Amino acid sequence: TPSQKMKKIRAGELSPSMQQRTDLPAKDSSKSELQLAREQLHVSVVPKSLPCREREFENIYAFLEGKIQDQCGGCMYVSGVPGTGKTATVTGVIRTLQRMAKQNELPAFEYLEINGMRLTEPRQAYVQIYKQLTGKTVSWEQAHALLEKRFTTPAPRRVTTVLLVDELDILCNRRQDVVYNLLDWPTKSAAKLVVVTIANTMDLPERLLMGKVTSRLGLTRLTFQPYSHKQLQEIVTARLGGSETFKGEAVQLVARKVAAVSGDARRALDICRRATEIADTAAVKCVTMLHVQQALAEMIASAKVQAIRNCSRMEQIFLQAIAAEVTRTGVEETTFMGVYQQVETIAAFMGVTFPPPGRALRLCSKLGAERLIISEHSRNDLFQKILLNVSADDIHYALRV
Amino acid sequence: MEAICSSLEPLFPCREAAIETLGELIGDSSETYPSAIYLFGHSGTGKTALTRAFLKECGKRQNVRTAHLNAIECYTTKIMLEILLDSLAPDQGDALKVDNMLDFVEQLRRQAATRVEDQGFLIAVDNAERLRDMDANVLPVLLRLQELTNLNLCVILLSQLPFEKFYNKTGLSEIVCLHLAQYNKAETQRILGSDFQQVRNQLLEQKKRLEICQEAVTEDFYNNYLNLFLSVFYKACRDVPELQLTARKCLSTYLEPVLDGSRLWRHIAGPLRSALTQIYMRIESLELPYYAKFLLIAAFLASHNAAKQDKRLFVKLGPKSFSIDRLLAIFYAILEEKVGLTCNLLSQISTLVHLNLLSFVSGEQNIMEGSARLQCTIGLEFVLQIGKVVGFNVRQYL
Amino acid sequence: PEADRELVSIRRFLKERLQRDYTTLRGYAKERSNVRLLLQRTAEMGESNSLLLLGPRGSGKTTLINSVLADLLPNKSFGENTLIVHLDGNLHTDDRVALKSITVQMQLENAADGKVFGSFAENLAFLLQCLKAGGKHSKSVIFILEEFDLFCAHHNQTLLYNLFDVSQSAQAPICVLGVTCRLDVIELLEKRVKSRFSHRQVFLFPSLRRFEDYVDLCRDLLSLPTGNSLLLAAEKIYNLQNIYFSRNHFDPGEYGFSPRLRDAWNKQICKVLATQQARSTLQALHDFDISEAYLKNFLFRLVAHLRPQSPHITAEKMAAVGSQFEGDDKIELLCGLSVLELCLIIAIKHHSQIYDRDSFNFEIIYARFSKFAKVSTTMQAVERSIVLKAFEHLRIAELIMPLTVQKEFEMHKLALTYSQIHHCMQRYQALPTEVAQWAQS
Amino acid sequence: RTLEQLVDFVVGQAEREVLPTAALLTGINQPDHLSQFTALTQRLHAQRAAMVCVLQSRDCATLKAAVETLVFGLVEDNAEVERLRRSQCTMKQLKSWYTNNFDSERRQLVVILPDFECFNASVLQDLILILSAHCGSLPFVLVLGVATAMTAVHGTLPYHVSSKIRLRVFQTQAAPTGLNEVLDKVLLSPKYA
Amino acid sequence: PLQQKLMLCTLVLMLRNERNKDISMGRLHEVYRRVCAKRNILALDQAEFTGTVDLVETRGILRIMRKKEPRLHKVLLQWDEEEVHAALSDKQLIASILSDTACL
Ligand SMILES: Nc1ncnc2c1ncn2[C@@H]1O[C@H](COP(=O)(O)OP(=O)(O)OP(=O)(O)O)[C@@H](O)[C@H]1O
Ligand SMILES: Nc1ncnc2c1ncn2[C@@H]1O[C@H](COP(=O)(O)OP(=O)(O)OP(=O)(O)O)[C@@H](O)[C@H]1O
Ligand SMILES: Nc1ncnc2c1ncn2[C@@H]1O[C@H](COP(=O)(O)OP(=O)(O)OP(=O)(O)O)[C@@H](O)[C@H]1O
Ligand SMILES: [Mg+2]
Ligand SMILES: [Mg+2]
Ligand SMILES: [Mg+2]
Repeated sequence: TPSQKMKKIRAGELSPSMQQRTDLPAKDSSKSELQLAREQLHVSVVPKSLPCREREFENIYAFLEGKIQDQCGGCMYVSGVPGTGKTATVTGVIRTLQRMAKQNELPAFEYLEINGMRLTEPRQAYVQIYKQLTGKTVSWEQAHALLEKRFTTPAPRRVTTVLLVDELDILCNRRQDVVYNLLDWPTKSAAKLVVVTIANTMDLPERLLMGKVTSRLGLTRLTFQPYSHKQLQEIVTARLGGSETFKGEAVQLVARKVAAVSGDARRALDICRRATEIADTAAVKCVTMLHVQQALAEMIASAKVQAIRNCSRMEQIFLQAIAAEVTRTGVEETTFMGVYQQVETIAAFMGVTFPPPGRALRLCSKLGAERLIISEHSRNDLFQKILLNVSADDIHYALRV
Repeated sequence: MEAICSSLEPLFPCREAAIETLGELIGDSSETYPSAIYLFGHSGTGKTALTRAFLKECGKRQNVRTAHLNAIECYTTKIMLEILLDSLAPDQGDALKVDNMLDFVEQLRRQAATRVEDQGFLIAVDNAERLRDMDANVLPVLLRLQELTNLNLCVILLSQLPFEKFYNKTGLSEIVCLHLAQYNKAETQRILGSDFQQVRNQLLEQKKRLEICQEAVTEDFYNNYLNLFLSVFYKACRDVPELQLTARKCLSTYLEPVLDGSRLWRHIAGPLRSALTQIYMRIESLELPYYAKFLLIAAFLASHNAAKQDKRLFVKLGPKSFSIDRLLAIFYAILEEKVGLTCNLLSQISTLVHLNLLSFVSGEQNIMEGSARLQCTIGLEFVLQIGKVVGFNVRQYL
Repeated sequence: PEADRELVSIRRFLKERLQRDYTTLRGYAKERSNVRLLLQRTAEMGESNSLLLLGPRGSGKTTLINSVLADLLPNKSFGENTLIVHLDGNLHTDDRVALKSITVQMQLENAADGKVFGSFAENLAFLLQCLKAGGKHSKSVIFILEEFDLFCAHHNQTLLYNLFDVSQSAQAPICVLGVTCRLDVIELLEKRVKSRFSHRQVFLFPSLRRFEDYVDLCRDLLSLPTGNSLLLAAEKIYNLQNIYFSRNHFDPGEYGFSPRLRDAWNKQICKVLATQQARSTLQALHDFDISEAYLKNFLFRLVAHLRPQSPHITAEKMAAVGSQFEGDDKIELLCGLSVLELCLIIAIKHHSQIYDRDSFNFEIIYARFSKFAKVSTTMQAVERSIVLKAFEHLRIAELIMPLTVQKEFEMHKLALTYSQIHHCMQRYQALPTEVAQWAQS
Repeated sequence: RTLEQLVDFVVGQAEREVLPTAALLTGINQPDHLSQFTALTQRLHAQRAAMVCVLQSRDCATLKAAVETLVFGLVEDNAEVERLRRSQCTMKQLKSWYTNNFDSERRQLVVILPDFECFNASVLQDLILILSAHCGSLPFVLVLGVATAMTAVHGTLPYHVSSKIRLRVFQTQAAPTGLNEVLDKVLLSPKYA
Repeated sequence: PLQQKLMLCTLVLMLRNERNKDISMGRLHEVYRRVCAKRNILALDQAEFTGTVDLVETRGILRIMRKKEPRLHKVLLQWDEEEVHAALSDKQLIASILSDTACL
């Protein structure tokens, strides 16, 4: 019966299996070189040694090796914009430390890991930490009690435990008891707990954490700066290996046009994959520069001029008249009645007749659906406020040119 | 199709084009329905009764499953889905459980069967203007319920408004708008004359008066009476129920020179203009205590007489707000007997508030602290009637 | 009779092609090939992708996904190595409801015939544990997120973060395909969700902005196709029903038209669409809305009038349905009012023209109306209560809106323009000349 | 006398779409007429012509609470003549509960509103529209407790709500008249020392 | 990055030349587009510009007051202008952008 199966699931005795394919997967020898480049340029394929993150690797490795060898416990906070190699470098450090512990060069340790965005409440961190120790799924009150009995009571031989906490800003709330508990347990001498906390903003400990939590969080911090155009090219030409599938100027264009916007590594490794997919359907074996140009135009999209050009005739007269009412009144927020007056003026100039204000309200709702304009519910006709979401110069670029 | 239209045209005169359009769209059950119909009109144009008769006739003659709602009883969406799935999946009993829109669509998808039986579903949602004041995924889902359930169904909406009051920030699907125009004078005369046989059979049951009744109560007599009735009553209302309800009583008053023995238009044109003054009242002297009367006229003088003027009047557009201290000051100014403040006077203030003769425009959480503001909610004629029954003139203090 | 039944079959065929037929599309050669190649590379090679179908409402976004899935699903290499999870932002209003639907549709070990056990956190942990334990040997999951902008409104975007995070991890090969109508849905995402999203965005702006493409579409939507094309489409629909919309589809195999009937109907349709009146009506519709849903609404209203007494489509019928489409409806509500409400609306228009759209009241409009009614000699005997009930009839029909106080003293706004009232004065039947003279001044 | 007229009104509706309703022009003093309504329920339960729910103004702050107390009052009333949780008190359960018992027999469903002026206006209008929507299926009679005058009824009921209303006015005696009757027949009676 | 440099320079220019410091995202994007079109660099649309300002918010230079629509989000500079001049370290570009009042 499924209820016994769920009681086995909460006990952790039955593996959460997933369905298997009926057909065997494709072999590596059948793949083309463009296909090998497209599967090496994936963002899920992490390298064993990350390029251009050697100094941060040395910093986190020296920190965690020192806290393991001294058997003391403490805390760390690494930060940076997304895509900058934080979680990959931290898990690479911990994989290197576990390889050292399996070769008896380091004392053995436990590695628990949670994520702030994989939880439905911040209180479920107690459930997910305790699940990775025993396997049992319990309530968060009993899990909190068992974790406090584990960490606050001295019991030789306690093994060192390393708790990585991704997305620390989600574990914060108003009361801040979960983050206080996770950063307060290293302060006790009975707990050999080393906490690494990953978040995005650099000033998270002073912005939204309290004073005692910022005191416990320490000052041993690391920042992951965004990738420059040299580093973000080195990453992609490391992923390609020794292959000659990509031109040298194409990767330089990808790095120069991604590093100027965000410094994300996922953005570059997705634009190069899209360029490979463009070069595949063009029946060529190399990814030249115009394939990268088409991929850069597709991924970094700007499709509001295409929407205004493909609007209907009455929609374009309405879009001209909202900008005319903005120019006339000066303010950016216009009521529907002045817009309809300018609509009838522009339609009288253009030689067309316009629909009545009901179908004009339908046009306003249709443009507000595309978010070309911002408009209210149509229950307040003739007095609803109409913001112009597109700029007024894009309308004149689309309807003249 | 033609059986439904041939059945509905007797009961609904002057609506042949609307019945014909609804028979074009959702008449036959074998042909596919449009995703939604929105018929609208004024009050009394017959959109609840026509869709009820259409849904009953379709469920009688064909394989359709109908569901007529009212959006006022559906204060949350679970009520609407429970009525909808009770009607569209009948004989489910007390085992029916609907949680949300997803479970409603998932249980409606199971109702699909083979195409040999030609089944359909029809949903009429009366008073559809309430759907925009609820959970904001009800009206977008109901306009595409045929696409979601992959089933031959139509969602009819009934309101007094155009569909241009219904567009929201997210956009809506296509709808087939239909108009029920209100009748002119000739169509309303035909509707009022369609029950001439029911009128004659009611009057023949209610003995010289019966033999003078049946010799002339005929078609042209009732048509001329309805002509004289609509000559004075069509100016104020075109509502067919109010005109029927007033025409019955005015016929009961009009028959008397014919029963007892032009030449009738004046004798009814008296009572016709007496009964015109009580249109929209559907009917088939406020005594108060003495200090309640003084407190009520003091509240009227406080709400009317421009509180800067109270220095000149008492020391010896909208109704203005006043505090309880100003009301008691005007009470002690106009009383001229100086009764002491007790429990019963301020209790009379509170029970005049509870009788809706006064009201609380502001405050109402701090009635005792002096920051509460009241306003009087009566007219001058009632105040003058109170001043007549008291002996205190108000127009000197006005 | 036999000639009466062939028109019944033609009307049923055209109605079923207009409302149903969720699979076949017209146009979109590059975008459909993009989506088809993306889902094929997800299902075959085990790649994890993400996509964002974008476009206006009414363009064929759902029809494109139905076409791509109906072309891929009878392959039995797609259909046996891939399970598909459909989610809707209107139906799955929370991450709890969406997650229980994901747990049911993937047939997980705690599903047990549509009744998921455990809390929301247990369902999330079991789903992430199931997807993390898989790999290239596992079945591909294809998530389809319709109304994708409403999934961004959920708390903390946990479902969007977890569906995009599996696409960037060494886990089960999933594909996240969002479909939404907003063109700037990517600024609704949080920066982590925006970082994990692969920014490929397919736009579906409709390719019938030119009027001749609109006329060609209206011709192809009314013509009767050849029997060989009907046989090919019926074979495709039978292969789709052999393996969701497939239960009640078009199924064009039940309809069979003789070649004389097809040639006569297509000749009459081309002859009508060559005229100037039908092209003027379609020009009015194309000037309003170039979407295919608007044209299909027009053609459904036109096909439904094919009674056996009038078997042909003609340009005057198209002109009648276009005149039905083009009219104002608040003018039709204004002509249904009695003369008392019309005099009240004339007094409201007079007050609004004098005081430059200032707010009015029942007392102000009753004063301005009583100044007319004493000298009108048709409105002398009206009580105050009847005019108040007429004011309430104007208020509940939303020709008067409040500024959102007693019922006779609330301030209001006129919801009409002056042109609508001026056209109502011309279209009104049996309006007395006293009111028509008071309306001009 | 007014009791007999109200019972004849309810029975004459039982002998027989707008709901029939009965405005009772009672006095200023609201605590005095709860005994009048209790006697009306006792006379309606004596003939078994109807079953009565009394909707106080304190129970009807919203439309949800008004419909819930209405269905709960009618269900518990018929339960007490010969229990559902209040969140399960819907109009569909009232229809099924009426179809189970009294469709085989026609028992009216009298709804007293003793303090008509204290009710919320919008909740009252929606309640009257709901009770008017269920006519034919469920027989509803709506006796009222209007205290001031009929102008309050004609003012708080708009154009659309009053069109579904078939009211008939009754008049209770004035409070000084009842005082003079008590003062002449009790406090001046010779039998009391 | 270059686009965050151009965003910060237009925010400093808009705060220097205007005494109303209630800057919306669309009003900032309109000045950013003209500054980019003056230097003949292709400007981002509103959808990438919102993510760019969101990435500058993480450094602590800004604080974005959230509203109902992403066009109406209010940017609030939380550094003084000399810290921005020292942090951008591209004074040849900063002095070129601050002297161009005409694109506002
Ligand atoms: N220096 C690098 N060399 C090679 N690949 C990299 C490098 N940095 C990042 N990547 C790739 O980019 C992806 C970045 O994901 P990662 O877990 O590093 O995000 P993050 O930096 O932790 O930020 P966030 O989790 O906030 O998005 C990884 O899948 C990794 O394969
Ligand atoms: N054309 C007609 N012929 C005969 N009777 C009619 C006609 N139109 C309406 N009626 C009668 O009028 C009565 C009330 O009409 P109905 O309640 O359908 O109007 P409604 O549009 O529902 O009003 P509301 O908008 O207030 O809900 C019905 O009993 C119906 O029989
Ligand atoms: N390219 C096309 N090919 C075939 N049919 C189309 C096309 N574009 C629009 N349609 C028709 O227009 C209507 C639009 O429906 P569809 O579901 O495809 O659009 P949608 O964008 O998903 O709508 P929504 O966003 O409101 O769900 C359908 O009836 C469809 O048949
Ligand atoms: Mg991470
Ligand atoms: Mg109705
Ligand atoms: Mg769709």
